[PDB]
Amino acid sequence: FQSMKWDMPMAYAATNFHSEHGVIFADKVKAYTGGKLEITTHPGGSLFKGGEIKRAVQTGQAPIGERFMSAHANEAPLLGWDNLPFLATSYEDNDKLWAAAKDKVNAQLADLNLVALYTCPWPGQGFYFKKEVTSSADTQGIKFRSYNSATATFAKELGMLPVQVEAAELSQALATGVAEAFISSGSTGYDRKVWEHLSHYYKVNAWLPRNYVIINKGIYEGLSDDIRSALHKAADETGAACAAKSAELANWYFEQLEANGMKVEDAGPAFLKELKSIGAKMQADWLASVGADGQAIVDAYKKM
Ligand SMILES: O=C1CC[C@@H](C(=O)O)N1
Ligand SMILES: [Cl-]
Repeated sequence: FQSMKWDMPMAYAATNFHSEHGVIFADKVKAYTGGKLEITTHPGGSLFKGGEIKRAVQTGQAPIGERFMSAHANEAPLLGWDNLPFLATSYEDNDKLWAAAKDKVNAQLADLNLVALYTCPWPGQGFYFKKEVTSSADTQGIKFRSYNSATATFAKELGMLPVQVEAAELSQALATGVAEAFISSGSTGYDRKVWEHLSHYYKVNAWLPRNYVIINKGIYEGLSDDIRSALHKAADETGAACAAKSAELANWYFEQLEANGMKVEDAGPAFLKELKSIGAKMQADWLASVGADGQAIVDAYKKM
């Protein structure tokens, strides 16, 4: 029996729900192609690290992969749509925002030699610290782990000192004092056992950024018709299942952080007001960088 074999690099822990859904996707592709396409995922950055996956897929070093594409918004600012703070703070609203951004993002991805087969939101983003934080007076000079330009910008507005670290390297960065604070979901704090190093999480749910499963555009264009439709069928089903799993686990992760000794609370009123002011500035900066396209996306979203 003849079959194509593809390696699919992914950046997050093997037991993170995104990675598990990569395997679900591969199983569906194998079934729906009658065995003709067998995908093996490589989670945890074990084949290509997170910072390498986009280029690997663009050049065909890997045919398919998963990447958190807002970590490439410096090259393509439209990819920052999913880090606009306080714009879409629920799963339902994030789906509407993706619906408003999809055509423009698909066009931008094509210009980068990529096709996104499915995407999936992480849970809402909040702040991890090693101490109580009630205002930006408490955050001045704290070393911070960013995961993209938007989180680095947010950190700088709070007077923190950001450096980018991929999730697979986050535990060691915390253990060695590279950072004492970061923005992420409850999911990544759990997967990286961050209670070993930090004490507080503030549940802001400021945005729901997405992973994307991307395929090399030349490979996609050259696939047999049946293989291509099977990939899309598998992708649609996986994207639905992954987003359901993400939402089902969101609050469970918080309970796990608490069970391991962390203080998990909403941001205080003074702190939240600062975060919302910074978020408005970041949304204005994004709109200036993307221009009319950004105005169109936000308007289309608000009409839904
Ligand atoms: O919730 C999230 C967003 C990206 C990823 C991270 O911290 O790297 N976890
Ligand atoms: Cl569970």
